[PDB]
Amino acid sequence: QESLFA
Amino acid sequence: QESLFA
Amino acid sequence: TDLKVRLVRDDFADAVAWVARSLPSRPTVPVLAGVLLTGSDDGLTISSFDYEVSAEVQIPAEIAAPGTVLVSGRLLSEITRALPNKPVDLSVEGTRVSLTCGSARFSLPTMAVEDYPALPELPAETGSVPADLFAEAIGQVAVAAGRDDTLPMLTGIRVEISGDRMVLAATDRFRLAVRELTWTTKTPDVEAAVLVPAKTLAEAAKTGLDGSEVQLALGAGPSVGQDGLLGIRSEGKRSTTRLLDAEFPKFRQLLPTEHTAMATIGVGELTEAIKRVALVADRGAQVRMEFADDVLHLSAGADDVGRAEEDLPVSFSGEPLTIAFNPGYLTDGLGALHSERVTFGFTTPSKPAVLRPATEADAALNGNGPFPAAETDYVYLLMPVRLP
Amino acid sequence: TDLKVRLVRDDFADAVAWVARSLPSRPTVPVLAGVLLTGSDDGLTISSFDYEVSAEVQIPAEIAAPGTVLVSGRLLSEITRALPNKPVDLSVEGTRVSLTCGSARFSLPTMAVEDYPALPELPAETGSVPADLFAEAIGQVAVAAGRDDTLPMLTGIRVEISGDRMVLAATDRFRLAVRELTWTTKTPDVEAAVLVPAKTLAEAAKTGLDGSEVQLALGAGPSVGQDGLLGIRSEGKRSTTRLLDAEFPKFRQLLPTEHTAMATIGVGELTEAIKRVALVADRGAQVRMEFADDVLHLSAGADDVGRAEEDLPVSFSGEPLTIAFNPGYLTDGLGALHSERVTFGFTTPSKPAVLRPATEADAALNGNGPFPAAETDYVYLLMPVRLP
Ligand SMILES: [Cl-]
Ligand SMILES: [N]
Ligand SMILES: [N]
Repeated sequence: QESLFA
Repeated sequence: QESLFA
Repeated sequence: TDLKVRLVRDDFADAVAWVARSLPSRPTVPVLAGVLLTGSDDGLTISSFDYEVSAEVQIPAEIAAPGTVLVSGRLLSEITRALPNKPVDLSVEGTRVSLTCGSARFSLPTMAVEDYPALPELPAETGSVPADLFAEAIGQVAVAAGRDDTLPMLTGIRVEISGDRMVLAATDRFRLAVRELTWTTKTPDVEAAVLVPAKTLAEAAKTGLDGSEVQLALGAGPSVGQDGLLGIRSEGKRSTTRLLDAEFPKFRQLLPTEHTAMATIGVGELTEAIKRVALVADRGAQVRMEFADDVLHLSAGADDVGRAEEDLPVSFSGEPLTIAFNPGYLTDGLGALHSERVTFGFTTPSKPAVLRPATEADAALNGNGPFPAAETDYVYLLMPVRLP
Repeated sequence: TDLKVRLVRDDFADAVAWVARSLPSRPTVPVLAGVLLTGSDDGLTISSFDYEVSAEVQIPAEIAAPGTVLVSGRLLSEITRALPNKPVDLSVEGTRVSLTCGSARFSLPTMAVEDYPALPELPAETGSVPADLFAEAIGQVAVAAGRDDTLPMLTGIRVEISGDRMVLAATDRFRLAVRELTWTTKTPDVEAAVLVPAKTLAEAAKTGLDGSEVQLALGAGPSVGQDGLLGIRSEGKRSTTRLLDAEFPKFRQLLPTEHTAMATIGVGELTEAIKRVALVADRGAQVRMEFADDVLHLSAGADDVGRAEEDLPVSFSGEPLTIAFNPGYLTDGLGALHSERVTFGFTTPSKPAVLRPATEADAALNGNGPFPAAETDYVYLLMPVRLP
């Protein structure tokens, strides 16, 4: 799973 | 609480 | 040969759902988490087993190739319940099972079929009971069964058969539920009795069994109960339940023979009142019942929480009485009567009370007693709470 | 003067039921566990407060003696929930409250009303929104908010106010929900943004919208959001919630303006299929979507648990694509569209996709791409999952 922001 | 038997 | 079969969704999904109830959510012994699919002769058998309860169901099947396979029961259940309403094609191929239905295409891994324990053989049929009657009775009695496995003798439902009359019973020392019912034995003059795990039997009754009659299989004549398991055969289903080695207590001596006081009242009204007044009893251990002049005065509470009281009309025969009970046990009994009016039979405020469905004879109760204890199909003997 | 009043059962029970939801369970300061009743001028005010959220509702009341009292909230809720449908007589008498309904009677100990904190005064009312529109918008966005109090900066819904326009947003770093709506401002035009706890805001949307309009209170002019508090008023019910002092990401920049691929398909169909194939995924691991030639090939699962796949007709325009998503996040987005058909706007398998309600202009677009992003009130950006 990647993310939109940190 | 009493017991009918035990 | 590898199993290849076509099935009707509803038949297969229902069979799987019923067989998959018993399987543990966390299996100790691996294979004991699997469902066994054995197909042959235009039929499909679906089995589960956990060394205690065995569940087997046969459904119609369009067998293209006979065979057996072991698959994951929880996954097979959740899959079958999610399938579209279309024919279910099942084809075992090597180490995998293809389950196709509509556009859905599932492919599960097989399990060790050689390492799967064989199901116990149901004993010889001992008789038959109306399914709904049997289930209702099991539920009516189960409310009183104990749940502390440190006291195993209390964790079971006693099943007595005496000709055409079956008696179910359970108790946790504080309460004693006994339910008699008419059944149909295959060999008259049979006098047997067994002890069945209450939770198992009660859950099986709550789930139910398709069919107007259910055939019990405890043995045959003198051999009844010696096989070590209770068999149950409904339309399309057959099951086994391991019995309890413990000895059920002697309970017939506890049922009062006469009552010094009597109280007939509506089950719904009383249930509501008790539930209300018991809210302020955060102890939850006692509700006080004051009977006098056809008035039931309920009370409970504590000055730190709250004090609640409520009056109800009642048909009370005998001298005034003040007796306390555990609200949970009281409502549990009132919830098993399955009648519109309950009748109580009190003696002293420290001796048991008989809760039973009201009879026409109770409307004729007149005088100061004593009152002979009536014969009833269901009895729920509740022990009272000692008062200061 | 002690509080003496008569009320309608359903009115008092509903009000207590709502105000009781905001009550704290085992609060630090004991008084916080109580509900405040204040009756005056043919009305009763029922209040609860926990320093984070406040609930205050007013109901009709036949006042015989205006007064105020504080009673155990949970106990009052349990009592009021079980009263018979008869008038409710409330009468404070010294250190106890007498609650009478039908033949049931309760006597509870009052609480230290003096130690009870004063309720927060709501800021000036900024605007008014239709209740159903507000409930839908909040429900659509909240699904994307974080659900982990150890990461509080994600547990909010961003509320942007710009004149008659309101923009709601929420994210958990893996998905972003944004809803634009119009409201009727009740003050000079505003241009402000705050961050409200999602759970509290959704709670207000479900249980707090008693009427058809919903007034929101954040302040007026430059003092919008200065109080650190959000007021939410309706027909009778007014609540307050502390704002979150955290920065919301910059999301307008992540919303794509063009898409290389696009796929329109029915919500119900896609949802059912996803939930079916996901049965074999490793705890919502991922679902694989393979778009090609107006066909969506869904698949998932390992060879140790099982693998599933299913094909769905789809209106797919653009270059073929293979992209994976979290099943739960995907169905969460699909369930917030509230439209018959969903339109995806993909870029690369490693960049966000735009789930949005289908528009008539999408049926038209068909080619090799690229395609321009359509204007839509609601959008649900979802980050994909890396494939092996
Ligand atoms: Cl932004
Ligand atoms: N972040
Ligand atoms: N006992």
